[PDB]
Amino acid sequence: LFLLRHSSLYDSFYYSNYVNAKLSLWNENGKKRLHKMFARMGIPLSTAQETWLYMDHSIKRELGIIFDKNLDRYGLQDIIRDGFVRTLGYRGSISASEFVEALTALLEVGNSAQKLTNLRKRWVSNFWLSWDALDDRKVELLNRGIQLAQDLQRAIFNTGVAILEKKLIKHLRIYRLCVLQDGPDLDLYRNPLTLLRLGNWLIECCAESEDKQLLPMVLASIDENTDTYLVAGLTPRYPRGLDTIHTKKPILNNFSMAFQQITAETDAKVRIDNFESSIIEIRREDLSPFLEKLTLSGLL
Amino acid sequence: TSTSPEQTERVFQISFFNLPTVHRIRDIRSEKIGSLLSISGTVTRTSEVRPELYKASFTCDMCRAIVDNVEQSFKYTEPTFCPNPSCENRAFWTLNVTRSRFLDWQKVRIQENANEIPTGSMPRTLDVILRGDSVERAKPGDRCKFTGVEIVVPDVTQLGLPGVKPSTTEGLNSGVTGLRSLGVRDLTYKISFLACHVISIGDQEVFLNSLS
Amino acid sequence: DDNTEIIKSFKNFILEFRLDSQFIYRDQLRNNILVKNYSLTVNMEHLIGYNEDIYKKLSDEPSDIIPLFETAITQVAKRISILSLPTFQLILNSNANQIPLRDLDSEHVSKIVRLSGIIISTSVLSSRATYLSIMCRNCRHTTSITINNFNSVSLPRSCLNCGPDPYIIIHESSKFIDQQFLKLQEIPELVPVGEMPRNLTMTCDRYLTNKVIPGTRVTIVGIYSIYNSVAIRTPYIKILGIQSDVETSSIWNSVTMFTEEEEEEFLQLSRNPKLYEILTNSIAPSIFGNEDIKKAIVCLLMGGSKKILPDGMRLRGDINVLLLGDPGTAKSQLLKFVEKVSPIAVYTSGKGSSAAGLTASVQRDPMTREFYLEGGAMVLADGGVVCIDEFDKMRDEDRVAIHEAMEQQTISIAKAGITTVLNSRT
Amino acid sequence: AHALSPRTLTAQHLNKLVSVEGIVTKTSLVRPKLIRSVHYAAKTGRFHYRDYTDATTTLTTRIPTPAIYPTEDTEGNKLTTEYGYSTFIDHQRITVQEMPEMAPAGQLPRSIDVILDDDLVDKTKPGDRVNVVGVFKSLGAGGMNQSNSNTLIGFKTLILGN
Amino acid sequence: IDPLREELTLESLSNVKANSYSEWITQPNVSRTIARELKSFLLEYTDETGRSVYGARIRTLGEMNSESLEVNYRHLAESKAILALFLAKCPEEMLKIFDLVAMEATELHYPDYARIHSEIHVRISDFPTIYSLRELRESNLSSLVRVTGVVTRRTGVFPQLKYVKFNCLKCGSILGPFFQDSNEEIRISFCTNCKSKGPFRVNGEKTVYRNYQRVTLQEAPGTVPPGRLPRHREVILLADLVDVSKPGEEVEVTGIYKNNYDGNLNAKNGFPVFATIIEANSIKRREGNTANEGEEGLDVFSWTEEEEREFRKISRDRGIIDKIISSMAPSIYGHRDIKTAVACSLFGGVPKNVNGKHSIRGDINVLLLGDPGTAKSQILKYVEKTAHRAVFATGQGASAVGLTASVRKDPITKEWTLEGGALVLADKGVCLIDEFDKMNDQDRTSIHEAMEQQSISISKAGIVTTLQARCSIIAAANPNGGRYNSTLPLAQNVSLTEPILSRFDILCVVRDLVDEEADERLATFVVDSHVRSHPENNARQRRLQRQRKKEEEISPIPQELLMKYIHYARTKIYPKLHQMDMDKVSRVYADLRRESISTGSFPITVRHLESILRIAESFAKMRLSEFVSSYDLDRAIKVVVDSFVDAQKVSVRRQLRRSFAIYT
DNA sequence: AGCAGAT
DNA sequence: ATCTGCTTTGGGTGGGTGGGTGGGTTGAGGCAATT
Ligand SMILES: Nc1ncnc2c1ncn2[C@@H]1O[C@H](COP(=O)(O)OP(=O)(O)OP(=O)(O)O)[C@@H](O)[C@H]1O
Ligand SMILES: Nc1ncnc2c1ncn2[C@@H]1O[C@H](COP(=O)(O)OP(=O)(O)O)[C@@H](O)[C@H]1O
Ligand SMILES: [Mg+2]
Ligand SMILES: [Mg+2]
Ligand SMILES: [Zn+2]
Ligand SMILES: [Zn+2]
Ligand SMILES: [Zn+2]
Repeated sequence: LFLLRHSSLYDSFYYSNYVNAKLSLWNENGKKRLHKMFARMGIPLSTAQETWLYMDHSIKRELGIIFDKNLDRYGLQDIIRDGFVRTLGYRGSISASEFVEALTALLEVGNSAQKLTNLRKRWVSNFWLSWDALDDRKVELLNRGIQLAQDLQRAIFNTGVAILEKKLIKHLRIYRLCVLQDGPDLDLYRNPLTLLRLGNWLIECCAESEDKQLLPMVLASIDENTDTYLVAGLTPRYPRGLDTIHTKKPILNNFSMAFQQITAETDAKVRIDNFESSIIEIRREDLSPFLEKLTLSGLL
Repeated sequence: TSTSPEQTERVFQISFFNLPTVHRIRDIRSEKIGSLLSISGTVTRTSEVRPELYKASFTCDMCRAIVDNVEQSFKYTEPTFCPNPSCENRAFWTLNVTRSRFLDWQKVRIQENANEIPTGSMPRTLDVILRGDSVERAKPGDRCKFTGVEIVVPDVTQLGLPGVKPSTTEGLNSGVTGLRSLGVRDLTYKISFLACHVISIGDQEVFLNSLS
Repeated sequence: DDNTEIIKSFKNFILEFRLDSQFIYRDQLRNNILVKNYSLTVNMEHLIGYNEDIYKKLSDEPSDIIPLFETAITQVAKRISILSLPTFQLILNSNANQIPLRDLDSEHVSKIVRLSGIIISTSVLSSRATYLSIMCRNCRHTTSITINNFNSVSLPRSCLNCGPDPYIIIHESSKFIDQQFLKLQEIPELVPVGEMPRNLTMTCDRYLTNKVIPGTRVTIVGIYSIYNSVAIRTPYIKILGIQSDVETSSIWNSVTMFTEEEEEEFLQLSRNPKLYEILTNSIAPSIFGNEDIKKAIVCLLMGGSKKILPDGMRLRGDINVLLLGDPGTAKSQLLKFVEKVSPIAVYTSGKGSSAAGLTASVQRDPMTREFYLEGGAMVLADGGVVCIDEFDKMRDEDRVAIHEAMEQQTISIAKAGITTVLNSRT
Repeated sequence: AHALSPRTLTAQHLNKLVSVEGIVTKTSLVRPKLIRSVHYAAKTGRFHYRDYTDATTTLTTRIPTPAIYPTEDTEGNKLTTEYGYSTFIDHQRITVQEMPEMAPAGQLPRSIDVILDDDLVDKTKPGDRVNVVGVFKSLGAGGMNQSNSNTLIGFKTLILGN
Repeated sequence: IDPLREELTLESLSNVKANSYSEWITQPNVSRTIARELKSFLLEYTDETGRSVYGARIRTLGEMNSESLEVNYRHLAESKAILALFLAKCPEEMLKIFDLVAMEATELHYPDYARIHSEIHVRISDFPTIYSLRELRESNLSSLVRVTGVVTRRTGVFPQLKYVKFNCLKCGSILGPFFQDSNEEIRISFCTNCKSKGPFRVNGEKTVYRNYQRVTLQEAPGTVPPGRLPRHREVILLADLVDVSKPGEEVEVTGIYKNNYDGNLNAKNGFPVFATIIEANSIKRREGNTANEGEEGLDVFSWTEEEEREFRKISRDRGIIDKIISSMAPSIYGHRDIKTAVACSLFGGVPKNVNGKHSIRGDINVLLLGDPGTAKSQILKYVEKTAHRAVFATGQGASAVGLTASVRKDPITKEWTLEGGALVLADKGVCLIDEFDKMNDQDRTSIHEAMEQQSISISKAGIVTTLQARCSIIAAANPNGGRYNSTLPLAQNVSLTEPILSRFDILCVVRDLVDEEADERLATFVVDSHVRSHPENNARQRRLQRQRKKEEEISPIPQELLMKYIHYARTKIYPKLHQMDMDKVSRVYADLRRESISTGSFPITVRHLESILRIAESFAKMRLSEFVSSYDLDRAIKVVVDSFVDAQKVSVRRQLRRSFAIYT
């Protein structure tokens, strides 16, 4: 669940990749199903929306019992897990997953070639905020990171809703494609980390499920300030928590090889300087030829 | 369909009309109290129909006994002696609205007709009480002809009511006293009426059936 | 029995709570006793962190445990300030979700709640008893009573022959505290469809009195309780904390509520070479053009300076602005923004107003049958700005009723015996 | 620090000598107040007397004395009140209001009730600016008697002027 | 076998073996049988479709965390007649049993629902017999009744004691809790143990409270005989029913007619007359729905889970945006522009608060300025019928404070208070003003602030407050001289001024011109309509089928389904502008301004630039689409540009139409 | 204090 | 025959689930109809 101990029990379910994948919360039927689940579990809607610290303690203590019988019915059974929780005397206890989420959020939104250099300098600056957040003498930074993480997850949810409602995902035979051109919050996705966050959200919902064949996905976003795309190939993922011989085998990311081959062959003007070779930059007018050649390559 | 359990006894009413003479409001005196006569006047105000307690039925608070057919005077009345020999309750009862019988009740205010008013004189007024099916038969502004019994209604506040504290003529309207219920207070009276009859002086298949 | 253990538990929180190397509550208490502020503000997130059991008791039965946390505070204060002092007040801070004013019902009786609203009226301070000295009419026996202001108390009915109610209070030996009443209205946006805004009565004690003025948005932590005035009770909220965005205390008295760190920010901003441009651009960011009107609004918000000459004449220091123009110009939007930026402001429509609605009105108290004065828009906006929209729809008389309050900044009344000259500097 | 105004008078100042400044807005009518009554027993040929006290005629709390004149002596003799030898004093109540120009921003001025007895009875009229010295007190049971079911009303307060 | 656990059968339940129905129902075995039968009815009842009604009604109940299960009287009457009879005659005990059984049925679906709400209240929906407040008699006492009236006075919500516990003053023993009857107080005179005549103190360690409210019902002016005074009764609304009804609204109250002893009434009348009240069991808002009386349920604008799985098939089809326009007042022959404007106003735009500092209106206002016999008032009446909350006002029958809000002195507290007017009653609704041009100027100028800011500001008698009036205005007016003069500009043909005109998003000018072919079609349609509406032209099923067949001829979508669809779209859908041709809108706005520079032309301001976007959002909403499409913006631009062109004079109309042909 | 009731 | 107990005047130190056909009556302010 997304930041269980720093938000309401409702928000943790609402803004969770797995829950949204298994319930399709992006449409009204999903919200109805989630409300049905909460009603069945015996948690009043007012109680669930209350923040974690002040929630009624009977339900907080019984959460393990209430979750275990109820979750299997809705297909959300794998939410149950064992993790690491660290407490400093008389302070709130925080888990490893939420700490990592706070650090990542601080990295992402903590705060021609000239603008690119400026953006990279800003990210290098954010590195030190995230590094400071690792010291127990700096807890305000960690709280600031949790707040920013909640904001970022809300924005990613809205963008994914806009993508899925419009059916912007084109299902080709070699891969899936999704290009953003006029979104409301398109300034956010210049950072590779936020773009990968949105990519993971999409990969889990309506791509991991639906009993569809595993197909790699390409996600691209535009920024008017520089008139270029930030393409990002993403590896497919097997259904979560489904141990199997085929699931045991790992899946590699071949987009680096194909991207390099196409860039060398075509006069792409692609930038392949990012450490993650699957992420490049393309000019506004080269994406169509690039994707045509990608489809015709067959090495994806 | 089903066997109805609630078949109580009808509460009949006798209505008389066509009396030899009709009296004006100004001609009502105290010699005719308790007698049957007709009067004429133009209605001016009508109250709302309320349920009036007729045959109250109580239950003893201690031995759970029952008392039925407790005739009601002008004020709320309760039994004074339980029918259970072992019981000692005398002044403790609880009403039972399931077994109690209520009658409809409306208060109509009438005043003498304009043509009968002596010139430059304020009108006289009276309060008429209707019951049963004679309710809502008089609308304000109508010129009706009631037929009932002229009665006198005591000031129930003095007589002693549960939960009520007791309490033109420059102090000369002194009532009668000395009654057991009236400790040191007096009982004053009013002239009223109890009408049993009211007369107001002032689709193809269905229509055909009406005609002779 | 259990009371002593509860008191012991809350005393150990004030003496053992450290988040790093500073005892937050022990030091807060000493610093408060040094300036004669007998209270302690405790954050409920810190109590949920020390021992969750103490929070469970304080939230399960608030009007029984809060009185036992006050005596613990008093004992610790005596231990810390006196080398071998009234009962200390406990002010609470919480981050729990706010319940809408109209969602408070039977399910929240005798529970700690957080809510927001607008203060519409404040009462004259009353005096509540905290330590009575009593005596008997017949045998003249002396005794004392101690009262906490948390209701679920009266003089003894039988003496300690002496008839019923034999005790009379000895006033010159008793001690009292301050009590105030407030009316809280729900925020205009929260109101449901087609409903008038609803009120709620509130009471505050000691150091929570004289903290708000009518017309200011506040956040309240308190206890939703009931008092009998048949089988129905009139609800009310017993305030345990007040938080507001307006420094009313600074506005009524001197300069206050600005930290040196906050004050340093203001000086730094003032040193900006182009503060005028920033302020002009900051007004109505969503309205295009109209730069001159925005500069005029900046000047109006800033105000001039008022002078009192030796002979007594006073010179107005406020600026009045009129916007005449064609439809669609965004005058109403500018007025609605100015109402929202100014520390004190009232938005009124000239059509839905009256001479008494503005200025002040004479009202009769139904109980005492005595006339008193209630302030209108220009009194409620005193020290701020009044936004009179639809100024052309106002009637001639209601408009004429504004000349003196606009120029002389006073509201002369001579009605129903009441004769005064209020102050309206708007 | 006891120089105050009707707005600054709070429960902390009760049972203390204070000086208050403001405008006189109201003034009740002057009515005599009974303090001592003297009677004569014709048969015994000796005078008797009785002393009455109230909450506003003295600074120390005493048992209330109803104003009923004694009628029978201790031994049962008839008593005739001697009004010419009894003692009555005048009594008036005024209200002092805070100066309007000294009020806070957006608050109407407040007022306090004052009692003047004997020679201080008619020294002020409405519309006068006064400085009153007296003792700040409280009266009554203030809802502690079971008759009043409010449970949220305070005590009455006022100043006995000197 | 324990005798107390034995049960009878239904036919054995029909034959009564007691002296009263209450005593018959209260018996153990009879109560067990009644509870079993009610549970069977809830579980097994199936409508025509064949799917359980109350299983779905319980599922939705749990979804919303509500504590009220609405039961139709007709369903119970058909399934079990004897139980319906018992509920009609002895409502208290029957309702108690039905609440217990309903809680047991709800717990069937949600095993732990007792942790959300302890009890579930059954609400009766359609009682066949309707009384007035004049027709209530003694025979109706202690029996279920259904009455109508106007809520003239309301009280605040007070927490009432559900159980009262008493303790002896002398003995000190504490008597057990006793149920509290809202109608009258409960007192204990004879103590079981102490047996002391003295009063017992009221005290309790712990109690559970319930909401309590009282309203004064008054006879609606429509039903009271003309010229007579109206009767009134008092209704007691217990928890979950408080604040459902508001002052100045019509309502249909189902409840129990109860009487109790009143000493003061006996003292004033002189006879032992009791006081009567109604214990509400359900409320149905009858305001502005005089033409929807032919409909089941306590809400006629609400949906099942199956009716909104189809409001979403109807809406994917390609021409819903135009089958909706067709279904607007189908009994009116032509006037396509008027119907389009009415549909746009009904669906309305999306309000938006930019950064919490800028407020932008999100509702569409329409003005019909036409000739005498051109079906304007009929359109207004139809809009009144269809809207969720509507109020109808006529020119000189409305006042400045009748609209908006007024200030009165409460008769009880003798203190100034605030009352809501038409626009408050039309919050999130429509205010329909007829004879708009004959209004008083003072009354007309009152709605200026409400028509744009969506709020009413009152400064009167010490009250300084701002209300919310989120209402759209559809006004009908008559041009100067009674007939539109197409040779003159619009400004000369109406007496309104620029500020009021600029607040109307759509202006529809209607003209009556004698064209023989046009007269031929209109007369044919009108005569066919009069033939169709003639009164002469299972029983309920047959009536519904014939009504459906008659309705299908002129309306592609059923009117009731259309009402539910409009309500659903206005509640759940908030379209957002993401992808739009900015240049197109900017260029049409500039063209409109330049062409409107002419003297006497219809005013053009930024309000109309925003009206274009509002209409586009409305069109997107008509399709239940979450994003505004290019086609919607094109259609909105066409609507605005046409409405602008039609208002021009004859001389320049051809030139204007040629110039603007690009966008239409 | 006068009058209304229980032992 | 004695002991136990409630309630006034009229008034806000009973109230507004008792109301204004049970009395406490001028002053101000808002609204419709009259102009
Ligand atoms: N820059 C702007 N200039 C003008 N109007 C704007 C601007 N931005 C938004 N608006 C719109 O202005 C409308 C508000 O009306 P506005 O305040 O302009 O009227 P007004 O001219 O003051 O009043 P009236 O038309 O009654 O004379 C809102 O719909 C808002 O969307
Ligand atoms: N286009 C039309 N289609 C159907 N009926 C019409 C049409 N125009 C007028 N009518 C008829 O006119 C009558 C209503 O006139 P109305 O609209 O009240 O006049 P006004 O426009 O002055 O309010 C109705 O009976 C209606 O049948
Ligand atoms: Mg405006
Ligand atoms: Mg018409
Ligand atoms: Zn008995
Ligand atoms: Zn004693
Ligand atoms: Zn007992």
